[PDB]
Amino acid sequence: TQLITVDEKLDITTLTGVPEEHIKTRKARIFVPARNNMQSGVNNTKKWKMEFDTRERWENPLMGWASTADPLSNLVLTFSTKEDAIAFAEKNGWSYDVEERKVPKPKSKSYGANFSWNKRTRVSTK
Amino acid sequence: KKTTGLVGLAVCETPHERLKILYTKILDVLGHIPKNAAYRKYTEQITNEKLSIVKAEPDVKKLEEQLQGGQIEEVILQAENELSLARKMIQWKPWEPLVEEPPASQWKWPI
Amino acid sequence: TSVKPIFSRDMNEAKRRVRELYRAWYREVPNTVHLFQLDISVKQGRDKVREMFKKNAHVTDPRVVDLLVIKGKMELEETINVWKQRTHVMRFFHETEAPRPKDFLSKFYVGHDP
Amino acid sequence: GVRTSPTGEKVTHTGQVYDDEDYRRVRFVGRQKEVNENFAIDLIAEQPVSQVGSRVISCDGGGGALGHPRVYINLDKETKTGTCGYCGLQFRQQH
Amino acid sequence: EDNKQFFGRHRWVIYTTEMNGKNTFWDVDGSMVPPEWHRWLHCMTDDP
Amino acid sequence: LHHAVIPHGKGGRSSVSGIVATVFGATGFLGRYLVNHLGRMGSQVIVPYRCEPYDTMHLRPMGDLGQIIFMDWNGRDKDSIRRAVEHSNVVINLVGREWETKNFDFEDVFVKIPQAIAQVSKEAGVEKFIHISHLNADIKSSSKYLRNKAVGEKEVRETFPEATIIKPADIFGREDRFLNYFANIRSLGKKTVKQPVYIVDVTKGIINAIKDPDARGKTFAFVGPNRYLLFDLVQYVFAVAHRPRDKVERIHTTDRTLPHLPGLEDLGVQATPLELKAIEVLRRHRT
Amino acid sequence: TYKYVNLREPSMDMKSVTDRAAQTLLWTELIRGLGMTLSYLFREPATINYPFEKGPLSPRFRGEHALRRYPSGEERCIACKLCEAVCPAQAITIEAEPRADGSRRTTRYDIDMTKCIYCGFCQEACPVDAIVEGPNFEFSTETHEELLYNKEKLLNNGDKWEAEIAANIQADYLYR
Amino acid sequence: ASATRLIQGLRNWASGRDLQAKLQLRYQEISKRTQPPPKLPVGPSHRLSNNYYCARDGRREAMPPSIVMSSSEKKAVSPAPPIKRWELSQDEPYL
Amino acid sequence: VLRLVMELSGEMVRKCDPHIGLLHRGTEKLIEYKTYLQALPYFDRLDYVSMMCNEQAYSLAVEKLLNIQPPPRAQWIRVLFGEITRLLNHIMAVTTHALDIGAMTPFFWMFEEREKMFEFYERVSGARMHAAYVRPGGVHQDLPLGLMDDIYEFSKNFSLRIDELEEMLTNNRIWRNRTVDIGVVTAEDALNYGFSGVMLRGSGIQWDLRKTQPYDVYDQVEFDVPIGSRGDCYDRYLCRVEEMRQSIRIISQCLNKMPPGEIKVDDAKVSPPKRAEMKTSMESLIHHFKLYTEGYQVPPGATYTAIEAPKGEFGVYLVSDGSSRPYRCKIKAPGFAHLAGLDKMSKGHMLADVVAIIGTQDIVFGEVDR
Amino acid sequence: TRPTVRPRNDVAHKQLSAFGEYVAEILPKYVQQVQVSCFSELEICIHPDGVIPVLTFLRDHSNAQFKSLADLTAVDIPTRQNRFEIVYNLLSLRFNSRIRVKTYTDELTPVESSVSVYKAANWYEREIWDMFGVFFANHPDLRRILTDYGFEGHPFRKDFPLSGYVELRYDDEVKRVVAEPVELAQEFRKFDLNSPWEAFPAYRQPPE
Ligand SMILES: NC(=O)C1=CN([C@@H]2O[C@H](COP(=O)(O)OP(=O)(O)OC[C@H]3O[C@@H](n4cnc5c(N)ncnc54)[C@H](OP(=O)(O)O)[C@@H]3O)[C@@H](O)[C@H]2O)C=CC1
Ligand code: SF4
Ligand code: SF4
Ligand SMILES: [Zn+2]
Repeated sequence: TQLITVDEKLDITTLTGVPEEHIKTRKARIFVPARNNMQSGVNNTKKWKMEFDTRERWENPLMGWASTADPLSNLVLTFSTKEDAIAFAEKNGWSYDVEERKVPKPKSKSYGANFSWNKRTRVSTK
Repeated sequence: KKTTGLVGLAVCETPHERLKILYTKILDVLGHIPKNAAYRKYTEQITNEKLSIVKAEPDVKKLEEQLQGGQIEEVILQAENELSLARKMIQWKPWEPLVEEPPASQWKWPI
Repeated sequence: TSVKPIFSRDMNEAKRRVRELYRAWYREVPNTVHLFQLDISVKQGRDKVREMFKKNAHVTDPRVVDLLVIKGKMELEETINVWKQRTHVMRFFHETEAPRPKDFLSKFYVGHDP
Repeated sequence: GVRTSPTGEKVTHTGQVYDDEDYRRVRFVGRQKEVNENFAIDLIAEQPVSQVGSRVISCDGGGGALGHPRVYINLDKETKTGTCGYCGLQFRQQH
Repeated sequence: EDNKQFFGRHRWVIYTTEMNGKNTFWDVDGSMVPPEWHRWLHCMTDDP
Repeated sequence: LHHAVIPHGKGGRSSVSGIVATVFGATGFLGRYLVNHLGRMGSQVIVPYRCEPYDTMHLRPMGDLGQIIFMDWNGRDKDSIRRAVEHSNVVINLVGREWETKNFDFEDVFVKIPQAIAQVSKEAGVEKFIHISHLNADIKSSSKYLRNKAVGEKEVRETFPEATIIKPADIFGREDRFLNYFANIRSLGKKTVKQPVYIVDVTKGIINAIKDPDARGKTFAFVGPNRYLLFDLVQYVFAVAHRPRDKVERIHTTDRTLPHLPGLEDLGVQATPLELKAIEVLRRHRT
Repeated sequence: TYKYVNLREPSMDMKSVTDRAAQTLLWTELIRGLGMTLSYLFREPATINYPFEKGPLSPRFRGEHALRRYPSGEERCIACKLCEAVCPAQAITIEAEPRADGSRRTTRYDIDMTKCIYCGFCQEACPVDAIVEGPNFEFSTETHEELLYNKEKLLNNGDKWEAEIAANIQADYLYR
Repeated sequence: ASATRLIQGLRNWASGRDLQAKLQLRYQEISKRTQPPPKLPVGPSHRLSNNYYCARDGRREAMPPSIVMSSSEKKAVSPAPPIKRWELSQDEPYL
Repeated sequence: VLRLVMELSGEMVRKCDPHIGLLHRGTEKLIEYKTYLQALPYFDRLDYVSMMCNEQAYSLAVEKLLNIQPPPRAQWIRVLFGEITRLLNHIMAVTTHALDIGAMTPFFWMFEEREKMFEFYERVSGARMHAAYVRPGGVHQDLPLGLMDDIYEFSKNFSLRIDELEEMLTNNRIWRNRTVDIGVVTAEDALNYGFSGVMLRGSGIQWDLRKTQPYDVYDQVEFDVPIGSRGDCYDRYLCRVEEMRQSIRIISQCLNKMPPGEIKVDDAKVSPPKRAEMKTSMESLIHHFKLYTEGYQVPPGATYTAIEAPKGEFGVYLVSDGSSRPYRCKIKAPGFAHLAGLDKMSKGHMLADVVAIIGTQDIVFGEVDR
Repeated sequence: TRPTVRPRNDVAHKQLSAFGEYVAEILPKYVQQVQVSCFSELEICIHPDGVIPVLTFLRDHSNAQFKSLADLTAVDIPTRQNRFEIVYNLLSLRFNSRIRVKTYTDELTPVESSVSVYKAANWYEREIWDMFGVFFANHPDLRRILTDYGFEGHPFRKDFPLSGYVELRYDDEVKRVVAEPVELAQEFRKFDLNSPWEAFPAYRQPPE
């Protein structure tokens, strides 16, 4: 009913329940997932994925497997903006690294200049 | 009638005068409400239409098949319930304009 | 920037509720060690109770302190009844080591944890 | 059609056998290390390489909709045999 | 194979002794039948 | 060393630790708790057994999915035991019954058994062979059990000289013989000095000695902290239990100290006294 | 459209009320229930004599997890990982290597029979129909190690029989 | 079946429902297996020259949801009209 | 198996808290970390006694979001198996009520009937119980030839056997005197406490999802859903019995008017193509391959649907980001909604009547847990 | 279009449009959105203050009965300042229509405990308190349903991973079942399946 409210930071790491080692040791990475180059499509772009650093994955010697003692290793969080990404990573407690976004720079390609006269641009095959 | 199809509903014996004094109380408690709202308009409209249905009906089954809400006493039950929300809508000020907006990046779904 | 608080206005009622909850947990323990037939003296149980209170001793948001009051009160209800069996009350303790130390050297011989 | 390890047991179709300083040999103690003793490498060489009298041919593998899908392979290698990746068997050409 | 009984008592096996050399006069097992009789015995067909 | 023998990552429950341990006996008490701590460590334990597989069935699932392995042996054939310890890192000798059977005396178990298995283990070439004995088992009289343990100590020190001879005091736990024997009595009153030690400290000492390096040769003896009168201990047993010939001579012999050889202080573990763990284990009295 | 139960009244004719009171005092329809149960007593019991008369089944039962192979030929699988992708329990585990023949092959092909929920997605997802839900359902495994199958256990399981699996697939290659 | 008439009459007397007629032990009308193979017909596609996927593309016809609000009006209609009351079925009502 | 904590004045009550959640399995999070077609058997087996109506509800959820109508032969076959599942679940509810109350043998008679129904499931899909078999986008791998005669013979024999069950129980005096007096349901409480299905059919008001909102061709089969009279456990039992009888009538009309249409949709980007064209096409192999790796893309939006499982309003609420994975499913369970009102059903009775209340609402706790 | 595609009924579309416009114009105090889907099931998007007045208005008023309450789930969405979504679902007995009342909420500020007006929301509020952390203000009994007692962490969040942080096992040392930090037996490969190339052109959001 429009009460006393203070406008401060949050400390939700006490309430999310995950213990201290998995809170303060692993470091998040907020990145835009790069384009898988064997395809050419940037629909898989336009999101900010938060992931964690990988840790040890040994060989289970009975079947030849990959077991691990890592519950946080297989997360990914899809975000819409870097601002809410950093706000969430500072809300929930753990340390983090933020990279920036890289785009294809707009070029100026033209078939008519690919069939030039006195420039060295010449397709030599078509 | 005798012991209608519902279970937890003891039948009535004088439906008409009971329903009429219920709807007069509906119109009065609506009379408490300020005129400038639209809730007064729409509830006055629908309740006086139903009252005009009942004034042309001294029967029971023709009253149940001109007006919906089968069979009979659920109409009285929801009339009491609408009187209850009328009493609650003296409070709660719903005609007053909007409380503060969402931050406008929220309801856009496909994320 | 208007937020409805849970229970408290400032930290005064937060401190009052959390010391009330600590008083209840102090007078609640010997009933549990008499009822569930535990294997641990009263001193060690009270020391880990005050350890768990002292672990989160630096949170100043009153909403969060009220919500931890609600958490501790739910666990106090479910331990003052006979619902939570011997396994959960022993699960609060850590006697199944896990002796994993916090050196650098012993963390180096069992590596990949800097 | 199997080999035999110098330790004294049967190797698989993959050369995965153990050294002397292991312990999965000692969890093999008492119960038999199974191995399918009918391999797949040597069963190709017992097949007759068919000599089809056309240029570019087809392969299904013994039965329509029971086997692998249609692959049309080329036989233009004048001394090498065209190999189906599914079937694993060879062909030639004779005009 | 009989037809005079109901569906479930059409076909029944009777095992012999020492089919592996294991003295199976007693303690008869499942999977002691070869697989074409396993197609026939479970009533997946009518042809022996 | 080949791969998948080195440790990997964290500890236990398919986290592969370093050791590969072959445990003899391991049907009864102390072998069961030691197999439990090695399953907590997450190793591979070769346990052979001669008895019925129901007993190793009840102590079976303490290891992880297919980590521990079960096999067979006897007290007569060297070849089956050599087959059992073909491929192993370490081997521990924990065998011995506290009464003569019809087929085996205290003769030839403590006498024949460690010589044969230590012989075939030295012929196999393993490390850190850990052999149990009792404290104060000298050459002297009043117990065939104690003099045969003295002979066995002489055997294990004589052949395969870098064997770790280990000895605890009278050890108590959930399925003890002497403490539950004092619980399940009837009576007589005498005097004897004695120290007990709770079983998890002994087996944590054994696992720390078996994974920590270069402690071979030096025989160890496990010392409880209390070290007081047997009669006060028996009155303590009747007090906590609320109710007011070979084994009785082996408990009325004595328990004296041999302080020259070290204990748990060169190993770094708490030794738990009688009060806490005894109130823990002394259930099942009246009501 | 509705048809509701229990709308009558107990009658006021003396004959009807004395028939109901005769039912009350004389245990009548209880005895009629005894008569119904004795009428099912004198039937013949529909039990199958289990180890000699095994139960009826389908042409398309989902059982044994046996691989197949080509007519007078090599292994049918490719290691194309479609079964591992569709496996909802994620019990399929594949590691592939090609061999000296040039054609692509495997190294490791493990099914976790503990985890396998026996759907049919790997039966219907294999483009060459290499892995097939087998005919028989008799596993009954003592240890926990033995319920983890290797490629060689699957191939010996598919070479102890194929003529059964070939008969089933040749019976119903038209529906799926 | 496979019983005499005396115990048959005792069955039909202990429950007067003619138990010999239908008994839930099937002998004859077990469906005769090894059926002939089917030829499955294909429905409203494989129709050549008209099957345009631009036409029947119901996936791409998924409209975004239409929004009506923000952050003497003859109105106040119900969402759907009220449901007509049922009747007893003629097929054996009560009472 | 449930936990119950009852605080009671003696051979009576004061309060009764059903502690449940013991059979919790992480189903919603596990569906969140998978695709649609991979995570279909979760909705097959969260409820486990009913086994094809749950699949029908999840298939209708994905079809109603995806805007694809199945071909009509698939719809009529789906109707047939929905009525088989309804018959099976109601007869198991009756027989486990009878076995928990005592009453040893009709349990076994009707489980002989249910063994024949598992034989029908075997001949259709192949597995014993958990027929996946209902893809979103139409039914997969239609029934083999030589089945409808078996279903018709079963329909006659089961009509006679359900009449003989009504002979056995049902005007048995002491089972009636066991369950008449107990467990009234006020219609006001029947609407507030969120009861569904057989509770709404028994406790007064006329309400059938099948008759009101046809989620499939049910508007073209002729039957009548039974109504209760006094909101009562014997009355609710008779309601279950006549729902079984009308399921038999729907099986009769469905076997009368089956069309020879088609198995799956002709939409090869949603349902996989059949095997012959898969072996000889190109687009069939491409659609097969990418459909079984990624799963088909699904437009964004939040849908809700609900059908009549034999316990009641089985509701499934899909939330889909535009992707091949469901972003969040959720299940409204009639068993959970029924068990919510245990205080207002057992406010004035004793513990044997409490076991009767647990009987008269078909709890299974695979579904009551979500 | 005419086969293989479920048609839509624009009669019900116009009816639900007019009804939602009616409700939105007669309760201006708490309404932000009334959106209609293609398949005609209404969604009403609401500020977290008027929960009790909107539910009391939507239980009664005789232009819309909606006596029937169904599920409540608060599906967790990051990249929103107020994260969680309370989804009431309301069904009319007389009218055969479904309205999804979506009110938004944050991590800490409570919504106003709908158990007082709908008795079917008791275990719903208790369950969503256990699984999420959405507190309900002036509710009688708040306990843990569908979790273990000693467990905590609110596991249907997105920050809680798929495998939990605990792993039970029996041991004979302490003669009981104890919890250790988690040790998997296989990795649980979370595959990459987000393929590019924009399968739905009609849902292209406007970029920055
Ligand atoms: N006070 C104490 O308890 C102390 C005990 N110890 C030693 O600890 C060990 C374990 O103690 P305890 O509780 O008695 O457990 P056990 O007596 O059960 O352990 C002895 C093991 O040897 C096996 N065994 C028995 N008879 C023979 C035989 N004739 N040949 C070969 N193996 C045999 C036993 O059964 P199985 O055949 O089924 O494997 C068992 O596995 C003993 O060796 C004991 O000397 C040492 C110091 C103090
Ligand atoms: S789908 Fe078939 S060919 Fe592909 S990996 Fe699996 S078994 Fe092999
Ligand atoms: S039947 Fe299902 S769970 Fe089993 S291996 Fe095949 S796809 Fe995986
Ligand atoms: Zn080929």
